[PDB]
Amino acid sequence: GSAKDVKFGADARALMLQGVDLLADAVAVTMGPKGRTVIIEQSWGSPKVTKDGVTVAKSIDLKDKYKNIGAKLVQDVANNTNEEAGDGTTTATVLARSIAKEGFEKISKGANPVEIRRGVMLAVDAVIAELKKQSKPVTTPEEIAQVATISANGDKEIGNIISDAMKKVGRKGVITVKDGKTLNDELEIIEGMKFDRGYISPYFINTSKGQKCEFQDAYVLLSEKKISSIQSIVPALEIANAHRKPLVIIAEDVDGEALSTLVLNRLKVGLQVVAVKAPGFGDNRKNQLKDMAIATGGAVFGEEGLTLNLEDVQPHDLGKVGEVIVTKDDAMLLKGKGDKAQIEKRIQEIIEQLDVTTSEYEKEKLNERLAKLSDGVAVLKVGGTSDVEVNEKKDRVTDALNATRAAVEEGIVLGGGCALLRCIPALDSLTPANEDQKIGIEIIKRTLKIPAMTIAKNAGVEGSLIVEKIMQSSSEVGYDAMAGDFVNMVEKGIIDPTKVVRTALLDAAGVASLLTTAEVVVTEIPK
Amino acid sequence: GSAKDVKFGADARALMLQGVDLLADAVAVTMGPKGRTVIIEQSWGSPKVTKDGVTVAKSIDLKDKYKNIGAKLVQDVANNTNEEAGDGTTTATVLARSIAKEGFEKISKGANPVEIRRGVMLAVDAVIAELKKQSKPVTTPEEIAQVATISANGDKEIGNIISDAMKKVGRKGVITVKDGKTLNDELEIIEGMKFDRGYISPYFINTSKGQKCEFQDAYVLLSEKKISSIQSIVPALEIANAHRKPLVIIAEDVDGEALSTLVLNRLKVGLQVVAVKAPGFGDNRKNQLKDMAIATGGAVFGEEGLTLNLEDVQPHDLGKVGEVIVTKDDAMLLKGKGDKAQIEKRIQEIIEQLDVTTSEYEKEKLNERLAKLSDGVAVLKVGGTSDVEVNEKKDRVTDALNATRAAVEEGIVLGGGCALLRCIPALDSLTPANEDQKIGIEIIKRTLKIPAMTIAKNAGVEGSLIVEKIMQSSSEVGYDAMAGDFVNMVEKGIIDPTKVVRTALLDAAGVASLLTTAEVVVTEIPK
Amino acid sequence: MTIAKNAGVEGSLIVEKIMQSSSEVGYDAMAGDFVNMVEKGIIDPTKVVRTALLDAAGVASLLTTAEVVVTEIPK
Ligand SMILES: Nc1ncnc2c1ncn2[C@@H]1O[C@H](COP(=O)(O)OP(=O)(O)OP(=O)(O)O)[C@@H](O)[C@H]1O
Ligand SMILES: Nc1ncnc2c1ncn2[C@@H]1O[C@H](COP(=O)(O)OP(=O)(O)OP(=O)(O)O)[C@@H](O)[C@H]1O
Ligand SMILES: [K+]
Ligand SMILES: [K+]
Ligand SMILES: [Mg+2]
Ligand SMILES: [Mg+2]
Repeated sequence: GSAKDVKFGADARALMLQGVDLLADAVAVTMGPKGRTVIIEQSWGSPKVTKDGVTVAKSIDLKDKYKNIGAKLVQDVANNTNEEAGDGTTTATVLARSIAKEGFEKISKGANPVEIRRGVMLAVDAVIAELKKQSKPVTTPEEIAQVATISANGDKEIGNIISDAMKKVGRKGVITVKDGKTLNDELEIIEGMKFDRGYISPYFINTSKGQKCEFQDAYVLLSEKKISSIQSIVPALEIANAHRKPLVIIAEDVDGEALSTLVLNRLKVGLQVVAVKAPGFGDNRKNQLKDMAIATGGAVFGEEGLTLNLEDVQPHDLGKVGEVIVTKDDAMLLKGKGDKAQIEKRIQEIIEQLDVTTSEYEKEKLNERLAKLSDGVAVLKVGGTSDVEVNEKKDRVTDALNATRAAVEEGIVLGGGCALLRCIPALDSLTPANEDQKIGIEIIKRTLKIPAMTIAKNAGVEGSLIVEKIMQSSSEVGYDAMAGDFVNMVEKGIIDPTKVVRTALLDAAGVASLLTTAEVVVTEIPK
Repeated sequence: GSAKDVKFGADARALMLQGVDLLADAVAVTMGPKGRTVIIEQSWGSPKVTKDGVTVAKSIDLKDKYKNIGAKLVQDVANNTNEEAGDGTTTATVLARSIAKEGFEKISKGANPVEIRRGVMLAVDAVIAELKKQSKPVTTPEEIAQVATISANGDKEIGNIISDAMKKVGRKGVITVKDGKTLNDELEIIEGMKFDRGYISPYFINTSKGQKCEFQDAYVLLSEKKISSIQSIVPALEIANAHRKPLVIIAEDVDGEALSTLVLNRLKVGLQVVAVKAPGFGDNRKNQLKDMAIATGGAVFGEEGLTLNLEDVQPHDLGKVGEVIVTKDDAMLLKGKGDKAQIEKRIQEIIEQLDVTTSEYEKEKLNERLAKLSDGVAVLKVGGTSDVEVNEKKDRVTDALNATRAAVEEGIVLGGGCALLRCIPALDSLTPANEDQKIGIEIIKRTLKIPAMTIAKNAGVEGSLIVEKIMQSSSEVGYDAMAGDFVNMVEKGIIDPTKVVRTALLDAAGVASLLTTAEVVVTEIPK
Repeated sequence: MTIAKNAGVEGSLIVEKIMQSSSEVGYDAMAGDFVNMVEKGIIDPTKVVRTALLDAAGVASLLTTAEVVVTEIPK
């Protein structure tokens, strides 16, 4: 209903291209090992310093609405590349700018831009097939460290710590990046089963040094219900006292009367016992209690289906652990004595539940729970001096984690834009259906040299000469922009994940070739 | 109430024609196989790229209120054409602009524009009769694929997938378009009775690979009331246990004591049973449960009228399914053992209820029930790399389904604007009553060349020469604007639904010939 | 580079191939081919080339010594 302004043809296309060019010019200065950073003003507090392409793209919106349409479309390109790959957003931005520019240049009266877009998509399918032919799988941890080093802007300590994390918790294990309070990066490996619920009352401490509850070879009592009565807690304590064995009660809550009994027996006679709340929220509580029961070889009490009561407790429905550590804010069970076969069947149940979930929230819960059963999790604390430096480093650590996961998934290709340069002869063998598809294939052929050219231009050299020498060279040779030398790139560890490259190219090509079919732009009149 | 500006005669008509011309110029760039796209800025997020004429029309409003009146009238033309036919909105827009322009040019002191409008409508009736004479019914699935391909801007894959859907679920079956998460379009055929209610308890899972409940040759217990007591659930379980047969309960809800009994008997002794909530939200829920009762051969318990009781359940009161899958979010019943004549009677009851339906929302529910009872539904998932591409493609897929349904309903004619071109000799034989009616007939006669001329102009050639060559050629010969050649259009599959053509012409003609009768325009003074 | 740029090709690649070529080989920008320039008659007067270089170098290298610019305030 609002009044609109309608622009036609080449003027509207040039305004949208101005928006695309401004955003991609801001993004392109961050590409490669000699890329620079972008400072983005925040409404609150300190500005943000970043080398991340989608972060730069998302922070830019233009007053002119025709320019802002092109800026929003390349924002979509960078966001989609970040969503499905976690890396390569700058490459996708510069590819999208190249395709938009070449498509806008090739529009005349006789051109059919929809068929040009068909030719563009056919060329991208050919390039993706050639990239999959060129890809090789990751086999060594050295390749892992090289991928993580390249994706972290040449930082070898980040690559080494990510490779160590994947050596310790597995290549598909749970790795989590968070803030460090020190100057240096730290890797913490959380083994066993550790959850973020501490002890319930501050009267179960037997070790002064950490103000912590310390037991070894202890019974574990699992409860899906709150333990508030005498009759629901006394027989388990009788079993624990008749065996001279410590007891760890993991329940929904132990409050009031059972808590009073526990603290009275702990303080007066010296009964070894501790009470921890049940981690989780809702069905995750029941799932994690069940998993602790399989891992310790115990049984969950007070449940919906089997309905085991806390009055008839046996010595065989209490789990056994080799060590338990309880602190103020967390607890951890170590060396659970559960049946190993039941642990493997529960793990397979977790994997088959992963295979049918797609909400990306309970998927992370299932990954957490699988990691707790199998090998533990890894936490990378990112060190630094200030919050701005820590955040800038965490962007690259997240990029390197995502790229390493991608390289474990789909393999590796040559870095430095060389993998798209070696796909040009695949395009040279295509037979286009008509002239418009030939135009589209040639657009993609010219666009394939753009990442290597941008990396070389950011290094202060003539990018066209670098790309020409790479093309004239043997297939293993490419430009090391950091060293400024033509090297064997696999031997020097300058490699990229295949999935990142194909994702960036496909995401750029679809949106940019849709944009180049436009003839009329309708905007709202700014009030 | 507010202050008004009043304009008279030719100046007001010129301003209204400026509004009409602006909207039609924006819409007309999208017409034909060489049409281009329009980018519409959205208030939120990404802009919308479209080739749909009514979408372009509805997005344009003008600050000048005199121009905005003409813009809203051609918006009405496009919206009415989309509501009746679902396609041909660009054709309707350009026809309306042509009629408005010719009628505005033919207004003098002695002219009677109301009688000119009467001549216009008489000419349109003659053209519609000639179109119905020229129409031929659709007999082959090849014609289905050709219609869907033409309506989807030459996309042969969309035509093939729509033809496959109409092969599998019928030409009058239920076909729904939704988003795909992949690159490519997918066709999913849902057969039998599948509804979006999963299991009530996770403990019913007996197949871990899909985390789902799988049963073969199972009893079905259907209740219109909630099952919550022991006595309402025990006898059916006793019948299921005595017959050595799985039980599937479909109820309003299963909670409380009955759910506890179900999960206890499932976990302890391994009783084959599963409980599912009933689909629907009222009378539709009762109708769907009744439909499942006829489909499986069972009876609905706890209904309002017959009032069957869950205490006295007979084995013949339970339906029989050959197979059933219950997942987390859906359930599906396969090979029900209901009486075929009862299923037929229910089907005719549903068809006659459709015949007496006047809401178009209950029509969807009745068609869904008919599809679940007879042939199943088809889901077209539209693929793409981004939301803007997916939305642009879904516009064309929806257009192709609407055009294919229209072609099934009322037949086909020559595409490319040639069907209206061949109706000119029908206008050449009319005898007008007076000079004003002769003017109106001649307006329609000039207007009948506009769609072919616009299609040829978008292809970059001289439209008038193309139209003259078509009119001088044989009746089967038209212009392939994609190939740029004069061809046999039926043989080349360039065809249109007759309903779309006549709807576009009638909807354009009524509004534009009403608009050309205006002498005074009253607008509000802009505040 | 400027002659190659005006011909619609990439000037740096052209200059690189000329510098990698034999001393008689240069780029016919009208035909878009690497040719023998004396045989094809693409030749220049020596005086014109040296005059253009000297007259550009003197003024431009004097201009690049400037720290302060004084202009009149526009009325
Ligand atoms: N020493 C190097 N020599 C040549 N190319 C290199 C070198 N180090 C990294 N590269 C290349 O630089 C690219 C990485 O650039 P950068 O990380 O700045 O952008 P991106 O991955 O496209 O985007 P973003 O990280 O912002 O999401 C990859 O193609 C990588 O192979
Ligand atoms: N190859 C072709 N040669 C000639 N005419 C063609 C060809 N393909 C399609 N057409 C014609 O183009 C017209 C379809 O144009 P288009 O779908 O852009 O507009 P529309 O149906 O009027 O409106 P909308 O789809 O926006 O609601 C039909 O008349 C169809 O017969
Ligand atoms: K970057
Ligand atoms: K159209
Ligand atoms: Mg990167
Ligand atoms: Mg159409």
